Amino acid sequence: LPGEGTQVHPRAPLLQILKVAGAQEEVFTVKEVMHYLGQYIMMKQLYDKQRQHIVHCHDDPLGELLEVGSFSVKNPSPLYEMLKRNLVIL
Repeated sequence: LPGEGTQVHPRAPLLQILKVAGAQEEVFTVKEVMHYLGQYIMMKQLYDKQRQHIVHCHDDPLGELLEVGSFSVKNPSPLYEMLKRNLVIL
Protein backbone atom coordinates (compact mmCIF):
# COMPACT_ATOMS: atom_id res chain seq x y z
CA LEU A 1 0.00 0.00 0.00
CA PRO A 2 1.13 3.58 -0.82
CA GLY A 3 2.67 6.03 1.64
CA GLU A 4 0.95 8.78 3.62
CA GLY A 5 0.72 11.37 0.86
CA THR A 6 -0.23 9.13 -2.05
CA GLN A 7 -3.90 9.07 -2.99
CA VAL A 8 -6.09 6.08 -3.84
CA HIS A 9 -9.55 5.56 -5.31
CA PRO A 10 -11.63 2.84 -3.61
CA ARG A 11 -13.42 0.31 -5.81
CA ALA A 12 -17.21 0.44 -5.59
CA PRO A 13 -17.81 -2.23 -2.89
CA LEU A 14 -15.31 -0.58 -0.55
CA LEU A 15 -16.43 2.95 -1.38
CA GLN A 16 -19.97 1.93 -0.43
CA ILE A 17 -18.76 0.93 3.02
CA LEU A 18 -16.76 4.13 3.49
CA LYS A 19 -19.91 6.07 2.52
CA VAL A 20 -21.94 4.32 5.22
CA ALA A 21 -19.31 5.55 7.69
CA GLY A 22 -19.86 9.11 6.51
CA ALA A 23 -17.20 9.58 3.83
CA GLN A 24 -18.08 12.24 1.25
CA GLU A 25 -14.81 12.02 -0.68
CA GLU A 26 -14.06 9.78 -3.65
CA VAL A 27 -10.28 10.04 -3.31
CA PHE A 28 -8.42 9.19 -0.11
CA THR A 29 -5.08 8.56 1.50
CA VAL A 30 -4.72 5.06 2.95
CA LYS A 31 -4.89 6.57 6.44
CA GLU A 32 -8.24 8.18 5.63
CA VAL A 33 -9.56 4.87 4.29
CA MET A 34 -8.46 3.24 7.55
CA HIS A 35 -10.18 5.98 9.54
CA TYR A 36 -13.51 5.34 7.85
CA LEU A 37 -13.21 1.55 8.17
CA GLY A 38 -12.73 2.00 11.91
CA GLN A 39 -15.74 4.31 12.00
CA TYR A 40 -17.77 1.68 10.14
CA ILE A 41 -16.86 -1.19 12.48
CA MET A 42 -17.56 1.02 15.48
CA MET A 43 -20.96 2.23 14.22
CA LYS A 44 -22.06 -1.29 13.29
CA GLN A 45 -20.64 -2.66 16.55
CA LEU A 46 -18.90 -5.51 14.75
CA TYR A 47 -16.17 -5.79 17.37
CA ASP A 48 -16.40 -8.55 19.97
CA LYS A 49 -18.06 -7.05 23.06
CA GLN A 50 -15.71 -8.71 25.57
CA ARG A 51 -12.44 -8.88 23.61
CA GLN A 52 -12.58 -5.77 21.50
CA HIS A 53 -9.53 -6.30 19.30
CA ILE A 54 -11.50 -9.09 17.62
CA VAL A 55 -13.93 -8.14 14.85
CA HIS A 56 -16.76 -10.41 13.69
CA CYS A 57 -17.83 -9.55 10.14
CA HIS A 58 -19.41 -12.81 8.97
CA ASP A 59 -22.90 -11.39 8.45
CA ASP A 60 -21.83 -8.00 7.10
CA PRO A 61 -20.84 -6.59 3.67
CA LEU A 62 -17.38 -5.96 5.15
CA GLY A 63 -16.90 -9.70 5.60
CA GLU A 64 -17.63 -10.18 1.89
CA LEU A 65 -14.71 -7.89 1.06
CA LEU A 66 -12.35 -9.35 3.68
CA GLU A 67 -13.32 -12.94 2.76
CA VAL A 68 -13.02 -14.00 6.41
CA GLY A 69 -15.60 -14.32 9.19
CA SER A 70 -13.46 -12.75 11.92
CA PHE A 71 -10.10 -11.05 12.28
CA SER A 72 -7.83 -9.50 14.90
CA VAL A 73 -6.90 -5.81 14.81
CA LYS A 74 -3.49 -7.02 16.01
CA ASN A 75 -3.12 -9.34 12.98
CA PRO A 76 -4.28 -6.93 10.24
CA SER A 77 -2.99 -8.88 7.24
CA PRO A 78 -6.52 -9.71 5.93
CA LEU A 79 -7.37 -6.03 6.06
CA TYR A 80 -4.26 -5.01 4.12
CA GLU A 81 -4.81 -7.70 1.48
CA MET A 82 -8.41 -6.53 1.04
CA LEU A 83 -7.18 -2.96 0.53
CA LYS A 84 -4.68 -4.14 -2.09
CA ARG A 85 -7.59 -5.71 -4.00
CA ASN A 86 -9.87 -2.69 -3.54
CA LEU A 87 -7.68 0.39 -3.94
CA VAL A 88 -6.61 1.99 -7.20
CA ILE A 89 -3.33 3.85 -6.73
CA LEU A 90 -3.41 7.32 -8.29
